[PDB]
Amino acid sequence: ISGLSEAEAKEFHSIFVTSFFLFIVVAVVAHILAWMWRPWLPKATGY
Amino acid sequence: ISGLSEAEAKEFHSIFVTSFFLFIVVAVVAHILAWMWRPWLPKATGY
Amino acid sequence: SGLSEAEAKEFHSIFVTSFFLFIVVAVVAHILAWMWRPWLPKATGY
Amino acid sequence: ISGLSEAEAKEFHSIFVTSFFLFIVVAVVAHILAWMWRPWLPKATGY
Amino acid sequence: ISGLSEAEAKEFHSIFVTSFFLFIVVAVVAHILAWMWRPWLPKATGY
Amino acid sequence: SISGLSEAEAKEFHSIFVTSFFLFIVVAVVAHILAWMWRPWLPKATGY
Amino acid sequence: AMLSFEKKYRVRGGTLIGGDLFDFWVGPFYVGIFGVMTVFFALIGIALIAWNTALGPTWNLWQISVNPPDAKYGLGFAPLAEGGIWQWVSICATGAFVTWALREVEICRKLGIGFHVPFAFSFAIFAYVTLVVIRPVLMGSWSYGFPYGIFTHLDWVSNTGYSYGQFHYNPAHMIAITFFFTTCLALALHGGLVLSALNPDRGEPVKSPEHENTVFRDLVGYSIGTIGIHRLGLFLALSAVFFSAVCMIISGPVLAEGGSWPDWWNWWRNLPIWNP
Amino acid sequence: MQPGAYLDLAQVTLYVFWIFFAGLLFYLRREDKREGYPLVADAGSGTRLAKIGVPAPPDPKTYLLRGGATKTVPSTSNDRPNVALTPAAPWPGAPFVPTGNPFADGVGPGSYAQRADVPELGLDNLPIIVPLRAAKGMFLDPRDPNPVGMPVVGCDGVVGGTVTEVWVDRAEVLARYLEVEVAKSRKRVLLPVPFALINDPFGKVSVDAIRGDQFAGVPTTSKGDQVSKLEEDKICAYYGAGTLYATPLRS
Amino acid sequence: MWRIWLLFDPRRALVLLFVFLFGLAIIIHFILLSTSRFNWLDGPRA
Amino acid sequence: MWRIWLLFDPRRALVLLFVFLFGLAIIIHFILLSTSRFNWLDGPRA
Amino acid sequence: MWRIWLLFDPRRALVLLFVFLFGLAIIIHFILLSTSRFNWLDGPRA
Amino acid sequence: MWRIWLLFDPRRALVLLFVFLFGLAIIIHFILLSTSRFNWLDGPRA
Amino acid sequence: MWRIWLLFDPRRALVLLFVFLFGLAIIIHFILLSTSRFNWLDGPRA
Amino acid sequence: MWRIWLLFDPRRALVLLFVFLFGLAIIIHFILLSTSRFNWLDGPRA
Amino acid sequence: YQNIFTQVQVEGPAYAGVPLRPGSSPRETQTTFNYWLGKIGDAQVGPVYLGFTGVCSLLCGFVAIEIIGLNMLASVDWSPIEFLRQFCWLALEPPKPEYGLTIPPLKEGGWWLMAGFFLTVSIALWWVRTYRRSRALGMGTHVSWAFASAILLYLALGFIQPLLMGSWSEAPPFGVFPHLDWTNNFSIKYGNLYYNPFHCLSIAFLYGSALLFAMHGATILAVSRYGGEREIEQMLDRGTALERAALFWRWTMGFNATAESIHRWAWWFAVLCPLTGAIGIILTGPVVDNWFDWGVKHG
Ligand code: BCL
Ligand code: BCL
Ligand SMILES: CC[C@H]1c2cc3[nH]c4c(c3C)C(=O)[C@H](C(=O)OC)c4c3nc(cc4[nH]c(cc(n2)[C@@H]1C)c(C(C)=O)c4C)[C@@H](C)[C@@H]3CCC(=O)OC/C=C(\C)CCC[C@@H](C)CCC[C@@H](C)CCCC(C)C
Ligand SMILES: CCCCCCCCCCCCO[C@@H]1O[C@H](CO)[C@@H](O[C@H]2O[C@H](CO)[C@@H](O)[C@H](O)[C@H]2O)[C@H](O)[C@H]1O
Ligand SMILES: CCCCCCCCCCCCO[C@@H]1O[C@H](CO)[C@@H](O[C@H]2O[C@H](CO)[C@@H](O)[C@H](O)[C@H]2O)[C@H](O)[C@H]1O
Ligand SMILES: [Fe+3]
Repeated sequence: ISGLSEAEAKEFHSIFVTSFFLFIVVAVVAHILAWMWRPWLPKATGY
Repeated sequence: ISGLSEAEAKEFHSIFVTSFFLFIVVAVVAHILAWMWRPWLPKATGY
Repeated sequence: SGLSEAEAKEFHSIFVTSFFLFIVVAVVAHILAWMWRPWLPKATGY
Repeated sequence: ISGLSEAEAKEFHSIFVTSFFLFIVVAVVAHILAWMWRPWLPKATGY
Repeated sequence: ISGLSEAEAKEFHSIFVTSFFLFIVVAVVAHILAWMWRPWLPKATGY
Repeated sequence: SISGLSEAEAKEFHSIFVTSFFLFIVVAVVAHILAWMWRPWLPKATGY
Repeated sequence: AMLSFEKKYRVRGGTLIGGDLFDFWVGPFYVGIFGVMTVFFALIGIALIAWNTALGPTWNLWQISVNPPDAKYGLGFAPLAEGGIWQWVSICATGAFVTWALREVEICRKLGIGFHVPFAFSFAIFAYVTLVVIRPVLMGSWSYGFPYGIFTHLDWVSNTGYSYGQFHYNPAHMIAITFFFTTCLALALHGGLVLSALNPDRGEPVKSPEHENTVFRDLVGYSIGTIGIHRLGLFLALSAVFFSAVCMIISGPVLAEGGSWPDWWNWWRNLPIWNP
Repeated sequence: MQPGAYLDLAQVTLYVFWIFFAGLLFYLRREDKREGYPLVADAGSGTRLAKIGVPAPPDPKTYLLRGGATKTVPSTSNDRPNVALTPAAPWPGAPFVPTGNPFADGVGPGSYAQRADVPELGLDNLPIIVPLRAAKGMFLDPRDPNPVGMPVVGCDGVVGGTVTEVWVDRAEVLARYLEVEVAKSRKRVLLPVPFALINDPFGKVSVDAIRGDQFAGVPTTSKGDQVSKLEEDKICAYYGAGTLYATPLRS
Repeated sequence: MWRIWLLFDPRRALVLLFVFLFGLAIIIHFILLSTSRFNWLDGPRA
Repeated sequence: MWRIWLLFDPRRALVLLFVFLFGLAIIIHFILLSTSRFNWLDGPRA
Repeated sequence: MWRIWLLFDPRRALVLLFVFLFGLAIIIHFILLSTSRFNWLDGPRA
Repeated sequence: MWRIWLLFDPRRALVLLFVFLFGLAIIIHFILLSTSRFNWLDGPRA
Repeated sequence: MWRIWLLFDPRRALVLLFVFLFGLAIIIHFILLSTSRFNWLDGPRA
Repeated sequence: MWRIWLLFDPRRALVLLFVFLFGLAIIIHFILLSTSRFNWLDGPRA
Repeated sequence: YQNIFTQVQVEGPAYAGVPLRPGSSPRETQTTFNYWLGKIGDAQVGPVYLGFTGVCSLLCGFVAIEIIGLNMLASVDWSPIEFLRQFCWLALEPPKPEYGLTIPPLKEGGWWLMAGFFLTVSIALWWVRTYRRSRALGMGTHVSWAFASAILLYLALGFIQPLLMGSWSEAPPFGVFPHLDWTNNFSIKYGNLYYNPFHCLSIAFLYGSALLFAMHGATILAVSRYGGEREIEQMLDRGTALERAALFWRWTMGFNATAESIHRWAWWFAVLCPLTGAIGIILTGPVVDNWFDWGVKHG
């Protein structure tokens, strides 16, 4: 058990999930840009 | 035995199962998509 | 040393029952593996 | 509890954010200057 | 209040900023002189 | 992190330290003047 | 004569064989039956070495060499002037080492202490036996034992190492070297720590095991303690020797003689993770 | 010497090392002689002049202890020179035979040194070997078995007593002695941990050095919550005597 | 309930599971990236 | 869902998460840098 | 019903068994990949 | 967001943050200096 | 600004800063001195 | 500036300063003596 | 029973350690207990005092390690796959012979030179740390002077012999298998290192340190039942344990040490291994260039 009660547990978890989601969405726009620069996943013969 | 009890492991194992199952289902979705990109397991003649 | 006694007996009772199911899933895997490619050829070949 | 107050955390956080932001603006000026010296992200054929 | 007073904090910070700024000025002069000796940042075809 | 006396040694220690540092710097400056008269450094981009 | 405190311990009994016939001391040395046997074997061996040298070209101490039999004799007894002296010196040496370990066992029993020292010596005995008996037998001829010469057994080590490409790439050999270097490190650390506590800085009292624990912590990160250090030292030396013996067993019986230890490592470079 | 000469820097350096190393071996063998000297000449030897050896023992060395005290080695008072032993034969090198009871005499594997009759004080000037009832803050770490309560049994299978308390070393957290309430005389004796198999083979802790009744004769500590170095040697020596002299008729 | 958690504290029997899953995913991605067919970066050789 | 942090110390869990994420980002960036197609410095080869 | 785990602490023995099983599965998979007939990636050579 | 400092002592957090940022900056400068295009000293090759 | 000293020890931060600055200065001087263009002692090679 | 001597121990500051200065002087003299233009013993090469 | 493991392990408070002289800083406060450490030895894992010299030592050492690793990554085109594949074969190679003792280009030994400089500074700072940690507790500095011998061998390998040969190219690379190959090629290039007499002496002292530490560990474990592991107390006040140990070795080989002089034997054997090693390395090339020829000239 960690030295944390229930209240800070949930509110910490809320901050965790929200910042996790902001990180995901900025990573997603990063991937959109990267794909516009160079698409990956070629066909069986190449690009 | 280490320093825990059945108070937590009664449903800690439950949430572990739910998370492991979410992992498995998203993984099989990933495998389906990968198969659509390229199938594996050819036949001795080749692909 | 090790641990207590009833601890040890339940350790065996769970160890063997997991080992058995592991062999079961291994066997069901080898079946369709052989379906894909049969191994163990003859001196002739495959 | 980090052995630290709560409004004191407000203060440290404000100073941390302003430092972080001045850092990022210096870095953005730096990258504009570097791109003007030499661009990256070439075309699939090269530069 | 980990270690220092609050007036000593202001005094140390004042001396620190003055010394840091003097260091930065000396370094800037050194870099102007160094550029006058050898420019860096060549063109993509060399110097 | 106070460590040692205060202006009972710090000021006289600083006086001695500054005068010693200054003697060192002066000797070094003379040494470098003599070294530049012996061999200049900082050549042109093509050498000496 | 005896140490000023020794008389308490020079009691009868504790031998393995012979009863009280050999239960006595000669000066410092306890004799026992195995002491007589050890001196017998050592002296027969030294006299055979001297005779082999008398048959040889030189008396130069560095160039003296008792050479093993030719490979034509395989695992059989060779004539005395064509390698048999090597076999008999080997038998005398293994006899001497074994009876020495047994005499140490007798001394342990007489003093009432554990048998850690004869047990640890048995590891060096085992490494020697691996070198002169186990490995040449597995490889089929006594010609694979090393010659008993101060600088010819170095030539044997050189030729044996270079016959497998570069012997450095022998993995058990790398483990053995790691253990030896760690044993030397730990011996220096332990000796210096005890000498620091016993002989402190000027004006200081003799320090306690607590200071030793503190400084050992500050150096290695944690503490093993006064019994842990001696355990770790015994283990490090014994595992160094054991992995040397393994190293030698796997090169020639397992990896072919003209093999390559550098090339054996390609199994890692050729894994499908990164090979193609 | 010169490039063509037979003498060269490598072998000169080697001979310098040989000289240094002979000197170092002499110095080390000399340091080795700080205890146990002069030698005690045996039967048929003139005892007028001392026997020392070719590196003579050095001058006595003086160590400074914490409380300003001072210890000079060799520790000649620890020797116990004259003991209850008689030569098994008149010739030199003959072993000795214990005239009395080697458990009480302290001879052979049962010998001890005349150590100082005072406990080790460690660092805070307190005895380091203390019962757990006297070292608050420490605990047996139930990860391992607990010796207390287990009745201790001899080597011939006779129960000797019951384990009452575990004595531990402070600042080196380690169990050194088990206190044993002897069978039926209401007496507590120490038992060194290395001389005991505290594993609960069947139900108990077993000591194979002495037999069950001999636990009455273990030398008892004068205080109750501290043990001196002298009592430490006496107890470990009483238990070591059994390695040669007990053999409790287990044939 | 499953008492493998009782033998194995989840505070350590879950970080090891995760380091192992990460190692496995890395190994599989490396294998695929080393093949010529399943490479998705500079994909097909020859 | 949220019950995790009752078992994992955030002072340590978050540090391990950040070290792991930085390491993964470095690994992926280096893999791209080693390819000929996705190299954004010096661009393609040959 | 067999009860004998008193010499090997089941945690250490079990973790070593699992790492062995994983290593073994890895070895077998890599051997199969190394072959030409049983290579489910990149297919059969030549 | 300020609550990040309620469990991370700013001393350790900030010192390891500085160490990590400097390490990343060093790594990026080294990578650029290894390439021939972004080598601001010695210029491009050939 | 000035409050960065209410939590950081000046005696510690200042000596670490001086060590860091000297190490960075040494590294930069060495890198310049290894290049042929910015060598100020036997300046250009070849 | 004398206030620095309230922060630094003059004794250890002075020993560090001396060791540092001697090391720097040794480094610079070695660098100059290894080059050709500034080798004052035997002078330039060739 | 024998003392290879502890049957019953007691556990108590964490020890802060001996208070230091008024010349250090407050140490760490980790002080955790590992069970297996206490199984083989003591269990505490702190608190590690890390002062100025320790922190600068770690900083310089990690600068050197970063340089080495970034060079090994660059030499493989930054591929982490190829880095894991080729790791034991990668190395930051020493400068080229054409550069002598100058500062070569970064990709031709400049990076090697900088990593070697920073590793040497790290090692000297760690030596200073050992010295201060001993003399801040009032102890002797025997550990520091044992460390100085390893440092002398390391300097001879990387600095002194390359100096006397006039080329940084003589020095080892920073890599596992490549530095093994350097060792091999060093023996091959300079005759045969088996005929270097100081190499023979270094091997004698390494074998002797292994032998001696086996002997000493086995001896202390054999008399641990009599309190033999408390070596300082057995030296200050000789007990029956050290008497039995001395008598074992005196009856075995005719001579014995004391509780303190055995550790002088240990210290000196372990120290003479790298001392004779450093001498034999400094002699190899500046003085003798073919060791087999020298051996033939003598024997
Ligand atoms: C172009 C090259 C020129 C040259 C150009 C210059 C220039 C320019 C300068 C010098 C300066 C110096 N030169 Mg010059 N110098 C040359 C040739 C030499 C030669 C020689 C043998 O040829 C020597 C001995 C010197 C020596 C010196 C010093 C007097 C001085 C360095 C100051 C210093 O070291 O701070 C060290 C200060 C201390 C206080 C250190 C104190 C000692 C400490 C305590 C040592 C710690 C312990 C130590 C590590 C123990 C060692 C034990 C070992 C194991 C043996 N030069 C050549 C001819 N030289 C500098 C100067 O004059 O500064 C004032 C300077 O600016
Ligand atoms: C083909 C190979 C050659 C050979 C070539 C060499 C060469 C070359 C050398 C040796 C050396 C030695 N050889 Mg050899 N050696 C051969 C055969 C043998 C055989 C055998 C059974 O055949 C044995 C037992 C040995 C044994 C030995 C040792 C006695 C000796 C090493 C001393 C030591 O402890 O170094 C261990 C100590 C060090 C290496 C220095 C300590 C390092 C520093 C202090 C620690 C820094 C750690 C650092 C901070 C960690 C981070 C760093 C970064 C990760 C990079 N060699 C054959 C003939 N050998 C060395 C020697 O001294 O001989 C004269 C040596 O230079
Ligand atoms: C008597 C000679 C023997 C000896 C003695 C010796 N070594 C010593 C000491 C002594 C007396 C110390 O006091 C000192 C120490 O702190 O020991 C715990 C040390 C030491 N000897 C060490 C290593 C070492 N000693 C070696 C050898 C030997 N040391 C000799 C055989 C070797 C070999 C054989 O190669 C190595 C690798 C360190 C553990 C330590 C010195 C630490 C140091 O200088 O740190 C500098 C800091 C850095 C470089 C930053 C990063 C630190 C980490 C990389 C440390 C990793 C340690 C270790 C796991 C490295 C192993 C090799 C790597 C390539 C994996
Ligand atoms: C009362 C005491 C009576 C003592 C009786 C003596 C018993 C005989 C002692 C065993 C001797 C065997 O002697 C030797 O044994 C080996 C081991 O197989 C034989 O066998 C060996 O043959 C050849 C060489 O000859 C080797 O290459 C081969 O690998 C091995 O099989 C040898 O050819 C034989 O010479
Ligand atoms: C830190 C350890 C102790 C400090 C350093 C110890 C050594 C200090 C003195 C070093 C003296 C310089 O030593 C001297 O070096 C020069 C060049 O470097 C060598 O000079 C020569 O070396 C070889 C000779 O074939 C060639 O590369 C070249 O012809 C020339 O450089 C000398 O042969 C050597 O005697
Ligand atoms: Fe010891």
